[PDB]
Parts: sequence; structure tokens; C-alpha cells
Amino acid sequence: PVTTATLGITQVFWGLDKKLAQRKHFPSINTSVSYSKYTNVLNKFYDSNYPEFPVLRDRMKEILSNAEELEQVVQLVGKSALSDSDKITLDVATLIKEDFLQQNGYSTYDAFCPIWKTFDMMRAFISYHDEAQKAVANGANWSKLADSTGDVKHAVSSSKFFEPSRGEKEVHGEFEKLLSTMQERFAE
Amino acid sequence: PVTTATLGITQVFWGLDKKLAQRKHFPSINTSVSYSKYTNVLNKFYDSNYPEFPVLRDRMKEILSNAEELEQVVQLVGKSALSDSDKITLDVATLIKEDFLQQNGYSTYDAFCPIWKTFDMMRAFISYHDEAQKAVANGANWSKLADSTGDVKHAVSSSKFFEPSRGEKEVHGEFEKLLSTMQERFAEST
Amino acid sequence: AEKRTLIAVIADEDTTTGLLLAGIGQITPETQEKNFFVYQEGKTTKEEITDKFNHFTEERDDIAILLINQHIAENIRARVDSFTNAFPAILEIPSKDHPYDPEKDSVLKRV
Amino acid sequence: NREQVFPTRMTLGLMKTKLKGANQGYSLLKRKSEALTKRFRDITKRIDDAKQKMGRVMQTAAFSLAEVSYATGENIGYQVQESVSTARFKVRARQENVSGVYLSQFESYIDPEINDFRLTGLGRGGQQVQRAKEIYSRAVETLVELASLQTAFIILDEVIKVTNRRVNAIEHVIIPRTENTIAYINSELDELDREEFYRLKKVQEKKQNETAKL
Repeated sequence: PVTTATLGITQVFWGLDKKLAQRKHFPSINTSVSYSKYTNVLNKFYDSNYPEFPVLRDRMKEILSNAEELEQVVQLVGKSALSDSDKITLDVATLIKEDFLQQNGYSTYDAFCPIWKTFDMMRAFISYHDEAQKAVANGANWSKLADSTGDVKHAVSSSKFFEPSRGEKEVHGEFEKLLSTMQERFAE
Repeated sequence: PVTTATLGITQVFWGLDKKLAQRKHFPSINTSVSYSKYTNVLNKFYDSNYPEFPVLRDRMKEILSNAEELEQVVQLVGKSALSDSDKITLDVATLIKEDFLQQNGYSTYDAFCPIWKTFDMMRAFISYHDEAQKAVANGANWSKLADSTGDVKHAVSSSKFFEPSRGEKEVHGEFEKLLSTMQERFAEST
Repeated sequence: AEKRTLIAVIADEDTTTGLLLAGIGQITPETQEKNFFVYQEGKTTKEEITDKFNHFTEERDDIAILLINQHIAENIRARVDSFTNAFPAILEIPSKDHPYDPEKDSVLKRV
Repeated sequence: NREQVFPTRMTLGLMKTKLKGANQGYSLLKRKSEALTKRFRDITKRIDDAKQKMGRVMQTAAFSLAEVSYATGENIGYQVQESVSTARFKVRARQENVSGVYLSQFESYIDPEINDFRLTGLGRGGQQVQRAKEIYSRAVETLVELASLQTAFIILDEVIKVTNRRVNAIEHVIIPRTENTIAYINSELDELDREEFYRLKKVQEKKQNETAKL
């Protein structure tokens, strides 16, 4: 009853899952159920500061929902002859869950992820997903593409290890190289 | 609530499953949930009188657990992919359930199985399982081994019919011949 | 698999000669083994033919497709039935004066 | 016949989600089984046609080989066996994606390293030997195609059997099991609600008695 009343009254809900908590997948936010009613208001601030933030957030929500549906279908049907794009979405969402929605709040590097750093990480993840999608749609096999771009995937993973204490100028430049490296793999 | 409080306070829990209560499988003891906490303290008596009793009981318990897992996986995925060892475990545990674990308390032979008879029959069943495992690991196909040793299997499964009224000396004398014949019938077949 | 790149022939002498002319079968010099072994009813025995077929199916991993004559497969019917593995494939080609029998086909029996 | 799940609202919701997923998987796997069964029937028809064609091609190749041997005046089998150092014909497996299965398809190839045949040293009938070799190569290609079709049919049969077993298991085991678990959980929470209602009714009776006394 207290949860229901608070859920009806409040505007944001950061639901937590015991299954994710026990696996030490903190902050353990239940993405399916969690919601925020302040995105409509915050479109103005995002257009002022980081114009691409709402689009990237919607893209990541869509990717996570599609990958949840695909994971349910995989659990149902043994992942038999999964589509290349479906495998891309599954891999990208697993990477997002393991390197963007999982941060140790007590670790020095990931205690505080500022808005600029998290926006750059969101853009890096979305660019990686888009590059994989476009390259496979061109004709590249996903297995060979992953074998070739494991270095870029590890760089995107280490983007969570990037220290925000270096300031915006240093961190933003570091992500600029990551986009350049990600674009370089697209040509190959 | 009564069952929960009783399980919290008592030391021995002989759970009964109605699935085995039907199909006339008495005692319908659920070997998965039942437990006894006096097995540790009873090691003194077991080492004094029947030293191999705890080891045989543990071997039978692990055989039953392995067969429970095998039956669980088979009931949904069939038995067309089991290994020879898995087939041996399933067959021996079905034999244990059909002959050893089930006891007809209203039959003269199985009204009262004393401790020595129970220990000897555990020895017989465990020796049967070990001999089958060794023979198959030697290279013998399990189907052909079962076809050749159906007589030994019947002799083991019919060991319950040995009336304890004959006495410890007579019943144990027949059981010693049962193991010796079973060992021979597993070496000649292999 | 990609490793299995060969054609096994255990048919009669004429069919073995035809397969050799086609070039599917050959004898490996280093391995001292022949992919296509000539065997007839008079030559060797049923047990030898069954052993050769088993070696081609399992020991000779390079063999991908096995070509066995219907007359040869008749004496190796038990081995053909036991060879339930898809790889390598087994084909019951007809021999000289021995037309192919649909009933004797192991693959067609599963239908 | 029920899952060992502790009766709770979270458990009830998890089991409803499990039941919905089980029904969805049942429908999807039944449809996949139907598609693979259509593909397997097509593969069986193609296998029968390929067996007939392979029999005809084998008869033609046997006739051609007999004609070549008659023209040459001797059996070229010994010479062919002697010149068997390397195989000119090789087959490479290809992982074709037919429906939801990944049945491998054999792809024949010709190696020009040892493409030379035993025409030299045959004595006579070189043209007949070459024609017989070409006919035998065509028959070998047809046999490779038939073997690939048979392997695909066997793989599809195994996959269809596994899928049908999975559908039957899902339905008969899981759906009664999950439905019985849902029923048991609903009954248990109904019992807890009834006990709470009785306790509240006793509280109301005590309060009413106290109010009447006062």
C-alpha cells in the first residue's frame, strides 16, 4: 500500500530489482518498470545544453526494450538462427547493461558520472550500435565484425573507467578519439 | 502451521508424498525432503556393529539424488541422450525404489526387515550398482549387460522375500551367496 | 565440417573404377590410406567390409560422402543402420546388374 | 504437479509472466515445427527425386565405363588405383540457413593440381576414356548434390523431432504445472486474506463490545 500510494503521488520512480541487486548489478534499476515524468519538461534544458540527449535517451530505451523482447524470445526458442541485427541489438544492450547501467558508486572512477560524461558515453554507445548496424546491413558478418572490433568494444567498455576528475576538456577530448576510432572501424 | 512448528522442533522428519501414497508404494517416504539429524550421532553404533552402514546409506542417497535429477531432465527432454552411467543410475534407482525402499508391511517377508537384513540388502544393491558401473566402464554396452544380467537383477530385487524368521545366520548366508553369484554373473557376462 | 573433404567409395570394382576416373577418391601418400577402397562380394569378407565402412565413417574423418553399392550394403545392412550419424552421408548407389532397391535404402527407411 | 514457489504477490506475478512466456513459446515453437515439417516434406520429395536421378545417372555411368573398358581392351581400374596420389574432386561444407535450422550443405570443388586423369598409358580408346571420365565427374557432382540433400534431410528430421518434443513437453508439463502453481498461489493468498479478514472482524467485535460496555 505504501509503494502504491507513493507511486501514484510521485513523478519519478527508480524501481530496484532484487535479482539485479543480488548479482551485484548496482544501481540495480529495474529499467522495464522505472519511469520519469520530467522528460517532457527537461526537453528544454536538454535543447539548451546537450541537444542530442533526448534522442539518445529514447534510442537507448528503444534498444533496451527490443533487446528484452529478443532475450525473452531467445529463452523461449534456444536462440536458433537469430538475425544478424537481432544479435547486434542483444550484444549492444548487454554491453550497455554491463558498462553503462552498472557503476560502482564506491569506486573512485564511477562514484560520480557527470552529465557531460554520461552524455558522451551515451553518444559513444549509440554510435557503436549504429556503426555495427550499418556495417552489417552493408553485408558484413556479425561474428567477423565483432572479432575485428573487439578493440573498439573494449574502448567503449573502458569509457566507464575514464576518470571524470580530469575535467570536461580532457574527458570530452578522450571521447572524441573514441568516436574517431569507432568511425575508423566503419571503413574497415 | 502445525507441520512448520513440528519441523522446527523435531529432529527427524519422515516426509510422505501422496504420489507414492497412491500406486501402492508404501512407505511413501519422500527421499528428497525427508531428513534425519541423528545420522551423525549414530556413527558410533554403526562403526560398532555395521561399519559399512553409513557409507552404504550415503551411496544410496547420492544414487537416489542423481536419479531424481536424471528423471527430472528426462521427463522433459526424453532419454535418447543419456550416457551409459546415467542409464545405470536410473535403472538401479528404479530397482531400489521398487524393491528396497518400498516395504509391504502386511506381507510376511516384509512385515519386519531387521537392521542386519536391511544392511545386507543395501550391500547387495550397492554392489550391484558398482558391478554394473565397473562392467560398463570396462566397455560393455549397458543394453547387452542388462540382457545378460536380468537373472542377477531379479535375484537382487527378490531379496526382500527372504523371511527374517529364519534368523541372522541363515539370511546372511543366503545374501553372501547372492553377492558371490552376482559378482560371477557380472564377470562372466563382461 | 570443413575438415571432411573427400568422397568414400566402398562399391564394386566397376563402380570403384568409375569413381576413380571421376577423381573423387584417392590414396593419401603420407597417410598410406585410400579414400576409395575396392571391395566386392568375393573379395575380403562381410566383416572386413563392415570394418572398412566403420573406419571410413569414423576413423577417416576427411571423408564427407560415402558411396556404397547396394550389394555391398546388403551385407553391411546392420552397420548402415547403426551409422545413425548424419556425417558422413551414406548413399546406396546401384552396382552392375544390381538395381537400387528403395526398401534397402537406410535413409529412405526413416521416412 | 505444482512449482515449489513461496506464495507471494511477487511470486504470483512472476508465475503469470512465466505462464505468458510459456504460451508464447508454445505457439512460436509449434509454428516453427510446422515450417520445418513443410521443409522436411519438401526435402523428402527432393531426396526421392534425387535418388531416382542418381540411379539413372549411375546406370548411365556404368554403361559409359563398360564402353570405355571395351574400347581400351582392358580394365583401367588398376591404372586408376595406381594414379590415386591426390584427389582432384573435393567437397566443402557450407552452413546454409534453411528456415530456423543451420543444416550444412556440401559444395563440390575441382582441384587442378591433380586434375590429370589416367588417360595416358591406357593403350587405346583415349576419347572413350575422356568421355567416361566426364560422365563419371557429372555423376559424382550429382551424387554430391544428393548426399548434401540427404544430410540436410537428416538434420531437418532431427531438428523437427527435437522441436516437436519441446512443444509437447512445454505444453503437457509446463502449462499444467504453471497453471496449477498459479491456482495454488491464488488459493494461498486467498487464505491469508481470509485470515486477516477474520482477525479484523474479531477486532471489530472486541471494539464494539467495549463501546457497548462504555
